[PDB]
Amino acid sequence: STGSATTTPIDSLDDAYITPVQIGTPAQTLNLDFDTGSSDLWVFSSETTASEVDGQTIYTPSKSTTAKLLSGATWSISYGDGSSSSGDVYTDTVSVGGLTVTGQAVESAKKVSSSFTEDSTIDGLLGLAFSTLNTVSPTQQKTFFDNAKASLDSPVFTADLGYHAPGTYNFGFIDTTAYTGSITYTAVSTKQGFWEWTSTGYAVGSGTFKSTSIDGIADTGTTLLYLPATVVSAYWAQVSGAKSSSSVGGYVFPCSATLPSFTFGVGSARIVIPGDYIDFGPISTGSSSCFGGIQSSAGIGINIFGDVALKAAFVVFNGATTPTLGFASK
Repeated sequence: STGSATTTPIDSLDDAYITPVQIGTPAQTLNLDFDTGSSDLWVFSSETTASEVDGQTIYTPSKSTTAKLLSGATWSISYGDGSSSSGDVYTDTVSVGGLTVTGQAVESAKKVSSSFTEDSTIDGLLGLAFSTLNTVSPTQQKTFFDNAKASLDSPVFTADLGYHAPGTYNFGFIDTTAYTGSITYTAVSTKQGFWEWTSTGYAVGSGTFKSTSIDGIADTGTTLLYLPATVVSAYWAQVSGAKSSSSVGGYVFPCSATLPSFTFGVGSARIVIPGDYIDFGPISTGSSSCFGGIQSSAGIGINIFGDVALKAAFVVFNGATTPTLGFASK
């Protein structure tokens, strides 16, 4: 089997991407944030505290003839941005772009934190990291990809995120028309539960490439590119007037600037992030100070190749017995 679904930016900045997902019988379609940095499929639901729902589409298990309560199971998760959610668990039929999993754990939110409530466009998350990170207790549950893998034509999914435009998640096949050149594969460590790999270095604009190992995670659920402070300083030093602002929370730059590109290494290959991809707009409405798309990881504990980086590439998440990551230009 295979599946193929379009993923769409939630706003004009590409702050996140939503993909339609069918849950239950008859289908209930919710728009989920596919997140290669986490491993829970959770949804706004009929059980969510009513004051914490503000425009989202909800899953109502009592209207699904295939929903079954997973007795005793609870979940609770906290994300790197400080947000969180928790609740109970059902199993139900879940389909993404024509690909169907029966018995998928659907984690129903009873509580969500304010940033979820405040984002009316995201109905939940669909985690695509390794199942060792799943938070269901006392019986840990598998991700959608893990459940589908054995049935797929090939044990892979691909992320093809657009810049200010829709893109595609495919399951079970590699669309050879979706990229240019060849795909360069690189080793993955699953020891922290992430799609963790080592970039071979970077360049700023037309500058020379610096060969240096950068361990980080491929995370579709993070908006920006978070890298070591030395790398980020070298980038923003090429932008007149750019500075790190403690009051804003990162590097800002004059909105009148033209930003240089940023290149990262994948083995001997190179992925080029155009300068425009690094512009996240005014810090507040009407301001002439703009927020940068490359930020320091110094306070996280891990480097994060988020959407800014991933949307410059066609990315293969290879779930073979020994997982690997593939990157191609497009």
